[PDB]
Amino acid sequence: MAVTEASLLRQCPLLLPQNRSKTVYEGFISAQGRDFHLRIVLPEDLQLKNARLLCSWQLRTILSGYHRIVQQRMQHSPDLMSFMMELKMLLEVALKNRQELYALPPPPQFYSSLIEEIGTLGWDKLVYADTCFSTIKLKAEDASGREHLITLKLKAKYPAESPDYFVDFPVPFCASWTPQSSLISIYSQFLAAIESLKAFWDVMDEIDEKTWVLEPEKPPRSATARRIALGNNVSINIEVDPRHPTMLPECFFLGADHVVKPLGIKLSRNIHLWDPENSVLQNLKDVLEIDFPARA
Amino acid sequence: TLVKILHHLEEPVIFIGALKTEPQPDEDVHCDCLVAFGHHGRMLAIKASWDESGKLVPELREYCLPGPVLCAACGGGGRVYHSTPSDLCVVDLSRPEEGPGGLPPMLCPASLNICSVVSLSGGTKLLALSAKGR
Amino acid sequence: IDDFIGSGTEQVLLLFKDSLNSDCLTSFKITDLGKINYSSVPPLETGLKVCFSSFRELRQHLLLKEK
Repeated sequence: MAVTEASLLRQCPLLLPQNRSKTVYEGFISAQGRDFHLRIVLPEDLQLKNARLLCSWQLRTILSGYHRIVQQRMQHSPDLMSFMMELKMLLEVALKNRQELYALPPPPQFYSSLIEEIGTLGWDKLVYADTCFSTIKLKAEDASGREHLITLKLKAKYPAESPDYFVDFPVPFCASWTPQSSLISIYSQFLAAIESLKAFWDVMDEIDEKTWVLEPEKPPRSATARRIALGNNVSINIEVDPRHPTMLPECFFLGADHVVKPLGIKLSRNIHLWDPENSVLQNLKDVLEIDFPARA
Repeated sequence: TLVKILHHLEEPVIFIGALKTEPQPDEDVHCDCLVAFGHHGRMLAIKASWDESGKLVPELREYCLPGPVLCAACGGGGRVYHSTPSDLCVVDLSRPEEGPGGLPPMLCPASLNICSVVSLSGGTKLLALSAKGR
Repeated sequence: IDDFIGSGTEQVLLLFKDSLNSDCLTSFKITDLGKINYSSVPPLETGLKVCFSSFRELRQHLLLKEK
């Protein structure tokens, strides 16, 4: 309200006077679902130029970095109600600055639901869980027999917002996440992408097994670009468009200048012979018309 | 011939010391942090921030770590070994510093009065006194 | 009952019958009744710990409000 008979009660319901002459107030103050102990002592007259403001240390710790500010606000501000609105605003802003500090995971929502969901999945899939229970790494298999891993960083309120998924495979993983959604949904999408690329996985597994791939050493499945070595002091960097894996991957040569020119010219001449039915090695061996060295 | 008040943990004090956070041999290391401990489990941490305003601001934490802490000590490289009547646990301050307090046991029993000798010759070798008197 | 492995945690040692051999402490059985078992979960525990710390925090807040 306009007057501070009900306005103070509506804006600070948890702060209550002790004295007849409304000079000594004590009680809590609420901002971001936390009640903070507090008391405030005006003199006989409603003046704030000298007004004691005693706090809890739990609150002083948070107001660290604004002590001069709140002091200035006490001596500048006209009324107690206005000053307390300023103080609530400052507490909220300071906590939003120190939001890494106050958050945590709900005990009956988080540590309860997450384990029931992992039980729904299967205990053979989970490989790594952090002590903080933030990182969980999940395993998935292909019909060819390869393992592909997914990182998931869980927030405090996990099914509320989307969890942060760091998945390997090269395409932008488009994970449709509802609030009803859980780990099984993103794992079904994980298997969906893994099986949509059961083709790409054949290509890159062949390039890993047969050819001498140089510097994605122990290649993660994220690597769209594979550096195949042919000959000596020469290599080809093939970037597989994983939506069309059998399609021509954009590639150039690195090395000396006097050997790579014939390779590039011959690629430009035999580019039209690229068939999209055979393996990428079968296409490359007939296009560049040379056999690749196996672990020279 | 004055005395200054810093934080006032509500519960009693057990250990006061210091660490060298961000440890990226000598005995005296220039300690970056400051730590104290409670009994019922309140831990305090302090750091120099100089962030968000271009002036030095004290970054304080205050954690509520489990179990009645009976003893603790410091280890080289932003580590603290503390002890509860179930287990002997450890805390890593090396990463501003740390939001939540993550702590594993070392699968040793309730040791009171821990102390550390830093070898740096292998690994670190501490001396404990187990609650059973060993 | 003692720690013979030298891990820190106590283990139980059981010595089976002397009818086997006329030789001392043969046919032993060492166990912790957890993982350690010779012869001749962490995230769940941390979740319990965090939930207990939050419980104790609420108890503190509650007594404050009553005061």
